Amino acid sequence: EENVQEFVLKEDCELRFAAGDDSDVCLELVKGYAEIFGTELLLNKKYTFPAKSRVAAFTWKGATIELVGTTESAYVAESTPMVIYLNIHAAMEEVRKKREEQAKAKGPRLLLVGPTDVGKTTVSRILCNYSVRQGRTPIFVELDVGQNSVSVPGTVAAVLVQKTADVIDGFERNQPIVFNFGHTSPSANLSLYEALFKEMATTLNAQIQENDEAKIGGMIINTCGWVDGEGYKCIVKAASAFEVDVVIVLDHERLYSDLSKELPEFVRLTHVPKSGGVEQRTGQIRSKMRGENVHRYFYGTRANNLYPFTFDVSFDDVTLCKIGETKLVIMEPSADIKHHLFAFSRSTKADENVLKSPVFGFCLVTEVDLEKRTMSILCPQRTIPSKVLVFSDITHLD
Ligand SMILES: Nc1ncnc2c1ncn2[C@@H]1O[C@H](COP(=O)(O)OP(=O)(O)NP(=O)(O)O)[C@@H](O)[C@H]1O
Ligand SMILES: [Mg+2]
Repeated sequence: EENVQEFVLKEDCELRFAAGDDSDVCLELVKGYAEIFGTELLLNKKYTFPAKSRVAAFTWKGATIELVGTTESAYVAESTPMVIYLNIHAAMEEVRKKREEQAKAKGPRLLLVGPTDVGKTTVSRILCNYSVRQGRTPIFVELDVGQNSVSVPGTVAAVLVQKTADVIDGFERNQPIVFNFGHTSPSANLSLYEALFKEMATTLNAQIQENDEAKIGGMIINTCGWVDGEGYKCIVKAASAFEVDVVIVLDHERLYSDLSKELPEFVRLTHVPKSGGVEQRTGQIRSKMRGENVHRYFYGTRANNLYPFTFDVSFDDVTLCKIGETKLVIMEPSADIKHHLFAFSRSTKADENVLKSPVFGFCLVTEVDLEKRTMSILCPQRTIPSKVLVFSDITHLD
């Protein structure tokens, strides 16, 4: 945390680096202009990245960048797909302008698809940032229940993006619409997963009728990496449910070939390569990452800490329930709920409505005292926002 590496980037180059397993890396742009996944860097601002961060700082015009601290790897790459990503943004904006002159105008809807670790989340981040920098407010839709960049694992979620991502923390999640799926993969309950994203689409369609900026902002929709078997059919159903105009396939020629023959002819399908900077991650690291996501939901980040409450709740004061493949079941408080997330349902009653109701948020059950009929929960707020708690199979040791 003291030794220094200096890099000169020519136009259209990016510095790719990974922080050591053991320490922070601090990046500073010292000359020119640069961006990290679409967010512009401020000249001479010091950006501190935590252990194991994997980052690319790209420049359109040329830049000089300093890194302070131990890196596992740091090199300048001279060939990237960045112009491709920019041209996708450019095309979307063109569509917005055309529909604005025709008109309230509906923004383009883009579905990003492809297998795991082709940079789908990063590309969605770049596209959302570019939209924001264009003065638009797109809706980012997260359909990946495993690796979710909006809420905890086991959710389908959407958020109006009004500010570029923080280079370190990612997007500010200002009042997301969140549905509790309750599993880390769609395969655990396919019919529910489909019902949820269709409910999401319906909800969003009504929301944007009341908000013209969001309506023309359009949608950038991230799917999970499940592209084979039933995962393929989910992509097709998502494209239909969200009425997408554009499908971007990342690094999967077969999937691109299949969708070309299946999607309605009006849908523009674009195949794009993955960046050579994308890290291929193991199941083990993916699991640790879901864990860190849960931790972040309650405790926030090093930049912006959250201070969650720990208090006891009487089993007389709540109803516990679980979905599933369609039926709600009332759960009797038990030892087996310990370590599980529960969602605070927006439905006032534990009835048919829970299934299609969004949630206020989550709590984590840390202890269960069956004798006293109480549980200890970790919760974002001082009191529970709902008396209806919906089971999630996602567990976390805090
Ligand atoms: N051009 C790049 N240079 C360096 N690192 C990158 C680059 N693009 C992506 N990464 C990093 O590689 C990792 C994987 O990127 P990500 O966009 O999450 O892939 P993904 O396809 O969404 N993976 P998943 O959805 O979990 O199957 C993250 O740490 C990114 O920050
Ligand atoms: Mg992803």
